[PDB]
Amino acid sequence: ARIAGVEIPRNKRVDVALTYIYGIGKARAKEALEKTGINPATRVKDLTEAEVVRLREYVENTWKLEGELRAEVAANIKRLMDIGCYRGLRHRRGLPVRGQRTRTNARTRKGPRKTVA
Amino acid sequence: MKEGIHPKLVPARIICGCGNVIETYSTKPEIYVEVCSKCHPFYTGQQRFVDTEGRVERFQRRYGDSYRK
Amino acid sequence: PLDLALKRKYYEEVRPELIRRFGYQNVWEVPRLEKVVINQGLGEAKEDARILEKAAQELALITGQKPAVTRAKKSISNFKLRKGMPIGLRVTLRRDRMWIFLEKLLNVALPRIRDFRGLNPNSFDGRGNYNLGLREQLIFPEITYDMVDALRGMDIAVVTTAETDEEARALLELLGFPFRK
RNA sequence: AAUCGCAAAAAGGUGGGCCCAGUUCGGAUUGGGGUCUGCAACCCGACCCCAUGAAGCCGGAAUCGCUAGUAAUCGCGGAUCAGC
RNA sequence: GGUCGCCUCCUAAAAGGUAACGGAGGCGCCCAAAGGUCCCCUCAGGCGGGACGGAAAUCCGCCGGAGAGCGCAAGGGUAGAAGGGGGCCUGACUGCGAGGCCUGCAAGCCGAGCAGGGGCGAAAGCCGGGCCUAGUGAACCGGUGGUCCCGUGUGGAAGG
RNA sequence: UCCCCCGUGCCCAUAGCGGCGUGGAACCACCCGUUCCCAUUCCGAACACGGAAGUGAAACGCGCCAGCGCCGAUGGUACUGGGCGGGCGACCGCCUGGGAGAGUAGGUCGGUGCGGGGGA
RNA sequence: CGCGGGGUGGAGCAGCCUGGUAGCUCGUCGGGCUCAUAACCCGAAGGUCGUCGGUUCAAAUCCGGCCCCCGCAACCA
RNA sequence: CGCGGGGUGGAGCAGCCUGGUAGCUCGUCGGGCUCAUAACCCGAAGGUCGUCGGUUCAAAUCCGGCCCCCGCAACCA
Ligand SMILES: CN(CC[C@H](N)CC(=O)N[C@H]1C=C[C@H](n2ccc(N)nc2=O)O[C@@H]1C(=O)O)C(=N)N
Ligand SMILES: [Mg+2]
Ligand SMILES: [Mg+2]
Ligand SMILES: [Mg+2]
Ligand SMILES: [Mg+2]
Ligand SMILES: [Mg+2]
Ligand SMILES: [Mg+2]
Ligand SMILES: [Mg+2]
Ligand SMILES: [Mg+2]
Ligand SMILES: [Mg+2]
Ligand SMILES: [Mg+2]
Ligand SMILES: [Mg+2]
Ligand SMILES: [Mg+2]
Ligand SMILES: [Mg+2]
Ligand SMILES: [Mg+2]
Ligand SMILES: [Mg+2]
Ligand SMILES: [Mg+2]
Ligand SMILES: [Mg+2]
Ligand SMILES: [Mg+2]
Ligand SMILES: [Mg+2]
Ligand SMILES: [Mg+2]
Ligand SMILES: [Mg+2]
Ligand SMILES: [Mg+2]
Ligand SMILES: [Mg+2]
Ligand SMILES: [Mg+2]
Ligand SMILES: [Mg+2]
Ligand SMILES: [Mg+2]
Ligand SMILES: [Mg+2]
Ligand SMILES: [Mg+2]
Ligand SMILES: [Mg+2]
Ligand SMILES: [Mg+2]
Ligand SMILES: [Mg+2]
Ligand SMILES: [Mg+2]
Ligand SMILES: [Mg+2]
Ligand SMILES: [Mg+2]
Ligand SMILES: [Mg+2]
Ligand SMILES: [Mg+2]
Ligand SMILES: [Mg+2]
Ligand SMILES: [Mg+2]
Ligand SMILES: [Mg+2]
Ligand SMILES: [Mg+2]
Ligand SMILES: [Mg+2]
Ligand SMILES: [Mg+2]
Ligand SMILES: [Mg+2]
Ligand SMILES: [Mg+2]
Ligand SMILES: [Mg+2]
Ligand SMILES: [Mg+2]
Ligand SMILES: [Mg+2]
Ligand SMILES: [Mg+2]
Ligand SMILES: [Mg+2]
Ligand SMILES: [Mg+2]
Ligand SMILES: [Mg+2]
Ligand SMILES: [Mg+2]
Ligand SMILES: [Mg+2]
Ligand SMILES: [Mg+2]
Ligand SMILES: [Mg+2]
Ligand SMILES: [Mg+2]
Ligand SMILES: [Mg+2]
Ligand SMILES: [Mg+2]
Ligand SMILES: [Mg+2]
Ligand SMILES: [Mg+2]
Ligand SMILES: [Mg+2]
Ligand SMILES: [Mg+2]
Ligand SMILES: [Mg+2]
Ligand SMILES: [Zn+2]
Repeated sequence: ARIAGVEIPRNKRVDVALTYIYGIGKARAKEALEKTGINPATRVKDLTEAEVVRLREYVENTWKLEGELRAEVAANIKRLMDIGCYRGLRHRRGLPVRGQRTRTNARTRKGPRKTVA
Repeated sequence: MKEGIHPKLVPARIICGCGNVIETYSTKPEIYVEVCSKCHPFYTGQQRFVDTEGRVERFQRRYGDSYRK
Repeated sequence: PLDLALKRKYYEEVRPELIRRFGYQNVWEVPRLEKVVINQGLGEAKEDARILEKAAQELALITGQKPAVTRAKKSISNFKLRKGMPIGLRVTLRRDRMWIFLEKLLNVALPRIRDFRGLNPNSFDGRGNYNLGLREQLIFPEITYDMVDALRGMDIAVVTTAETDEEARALLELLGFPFRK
């Protein structure tokens, strides 16, 4: 419910609680401590009630997140279908699009071992 | 009004937006926000956010026209 | 009973832009909002959840009224339900709790919904007025993470004197409603 | 080429930080964005940055190595080779 | 082999009645709420409408006289309620019963009104169980509770 | 006594469905409010109450049409109480009295009695 | 209806004439062993001891009996 | 046609009485041991239940028509 799409973790650090948004990591979390100067790592609740708000803004309009970024990564792949490419046909199948090895493993693309007679 | 069971909502300051304490008598004494009627894509403005014109797709990657007709 | 920021908004701003389009030949033929019926419409409170109350008092502290338990039309097999089982939470916000509620949706609650993108405009019925559905509840200003327990979307129905679907469009659109296109 | 080069050996010592959670464990998978080879990178490479942050809370029945600097656990190195 | 009492419908020839090892179905229960009252309310269904959510959970809209519902079979009846909900309640009374319905007998069935004493209602009024039509067993023999009517000379008791 | 209106009875949809109109001084309604009595499995929607600013949009009222529904003959026929003849039969015919259902022509957007409140 | 007895862990029962422990094998998990299905073996979760109301200093062994299964008996107009 | 019982994973059987409640054995596919096959050890897979109506909120279960397995009859004096 909080910022910016859904509520980041209170009682959690103001360097850690960052990555949790659909769009951030400990890599991008350096905008906090270094591009608004935020606390070393003292907690989210711990933060200053006006420092709390100054962080709300500087990452919404700076990057893309949540429902847009979910769709951004998503709607992008629809293109790959509408042309009929080797990356959009193997996604049309739901198989290892980034071209690897599909004999052993390739499970994460495939779901649990279906098993057959 | 049925006497009692309904929350006595006295006029409470909805401290939201960027300069609007959207006053109207809510049963919650005070409110906040981080995304409001103020700053919003469909509420006003083009809202490019930081998403330009579809990332870069496709001829906006430049380094094009190696060929000179 | 009272006088509020949307009630006067519907007053001196909306009544004219409505006589703008359809040029009503009378004071009353002009649209106006009557009923506002919120519906959590549980069924999640089957032959089990007596805790349907701690989800409907939240409905009170967001609508100001106690919601009335709507039961079963009859008995249903695959739905796991008997004629008499509580499966509904209807609160009809009428008169000046309507404006007190409707503004707090539009200005504070409507935007805080995740990935807002207008309002589905075909969802207008035609023979009269309008209504369309939600996804959650804590997006409403009165609550947050610890106060809200289970998640529960809810239905919300407008009942205006909009005899025609076109003139309904205008009434709500001008009143503060953002639409898809 | 005991000249100089690949070369910071890593486990380690030392300061700090986490705080029992699919997590700062875990890095699979994926979208767009880059460097390097080689005519060449759709099948098809390898490295890099963003982000994504999956199964896994210790392994059914069964089954393997090893008797001392050996098991276990660390990094480095050549040969194949443009690259891998 | 099947049947045997009861109710619904048809046969049954527009009164009632009418047979067949004629054609189709049910009953041997149920309800301290499903009852009495007073207040209040209105179906099924169809179309559009909408988070989960559906052909059908719930909420909104416009169209609906009755095709829903009325515990359960069927017919008649039925929303100007007999059906849905709430408040108080216990007439699911005691003593009767003018007059009839049916009828070989015996059973079955309707009941105004009077008396006692209460229920609901402001009151007019309504209540002697359930929308009605099945949910049943004559008499003998005995059990239980009362009454305190007889009690074998007589007061009791036994028995009735 | 004539007319409009309100509250009502009655024939039983010729009354009604729908669309088109017009009526607010009167009377009726919406409308104003929640203080009071009263009131909602939530809501002054309804029931209630104190009102009279708005209005005739809704409803209702008077009316207009006939698309629907509705009512609907005359003529003929089916059938038949009664009386006859006819065929193996399934069944058919004549007399006398009665005589439909559909359908056809057409009718219908109501008709009125009691009191009250306006008009002349 | 009236005399007989209890209704015990999830499935059986000894606690019990004389109250004192919120009871034992099967069943079930983990464990040593097994080649195994097994017996053996060490630790375990299970009582509101049919309930209700009592008798005391608490009760599961002593009562009023609710309860409604087993048992026997006799009657059936 | 008359009565009686039956029809459910591939084979054979429970499940119906008291509806919501699908189990036992085999086998089958996957894996183990084994030189290998069986054995045995570890896992999983598999039935809208004869067929149709229908009762109910809902049917393997209740009900009725029809198809079929099986059992006694159809007395011919
Ligand atoms: C075989 N018997 C015969 C008995 C009689 N006295 C003689 C006799 O023949 N009776 C037979 C007479 C006919 C009778 N029967 C048969 C068919 C029928 N539809 N109806 C009959 O009555 O069945 C009888 C039968 O056989 O027992 C004995 N064991 N006693
Ligand atoms: Mg590019
Ligand atoms: Mg116009
Ligand atoms: Mg969107
Ligand atoms: Mg440390
Ligand atoms: Mg751990
Ligand atoms: Mg997991
Ligand atoms: Mg095992
Ligand atoms: Mg081992
Ligand atoms: Mg016989
Ligand atoms: Mg007679
Ligand atoms: Mg007879
Ligand atoms: Mg239809
Ligand atoms: Mg629909
Ligand atoms: Mg929907
Ligand atoms: Mg939908
Ligand atoms: Mg629907
Ligand atoms: Mg019935
Ligand atoms: Mg009939
Ligand atoms: Mg009928
Ligand atoms: Mg009633
Ligand atoms: Mg009721
Ligand atoms: Mg009273
Ligand atoms: Mg008499
Ligand atoms: Mg008499
Ligand atoms: Mg009487
Ligand atoms: Mg009286
Ligand atoms: Mg009856
Ligand atoms: Mg005695
Ligand atoms: Mg005497
Ligand atoms: Mg004496
Ligand atoms: Mg006596
Ligand atoms: Mg009237
Ligand atoms: Mg008009
Ligand atoms: Mg005026
Ligand atoms: Mg008009
Ligand atoms: Mg009208
Ligand atoms: Mg007139
Ligand atoms: Mg007139
Ligand atoms: Mg006239
Ligand atoms: Mg006239
Ligand atoms: Mg005309
Ligand atoms: Mg005409
Ligand atoms: Mg005409
Ligand atoms: Mg006619
Ligand atoms: Mg004759
Ligand atoms: Mg003749
Ligand atoms: Mg004639
Ligand atoms: Mg004639
Ligand atoms: Mg006059
Ligand atoms: Mg005068
Ligand atoms: Mg015994
Ligand atoms: Mg003792
Ligand atoms: Mg071995
Ligand atoms: Mg005996
Ligand atoms: Mg007996
Ligand atoms: Mg059979
Ligand atoms: Mg079989
Ligand atoms: Mg068995
Ligand atoms: Mg059967
Ligand atoms: Mg079953
Ligand atoms: Mg084992
Ligand atoms: Mg069957
Ligand atoms: Mg035989
Ligand atoms: Zn704002």
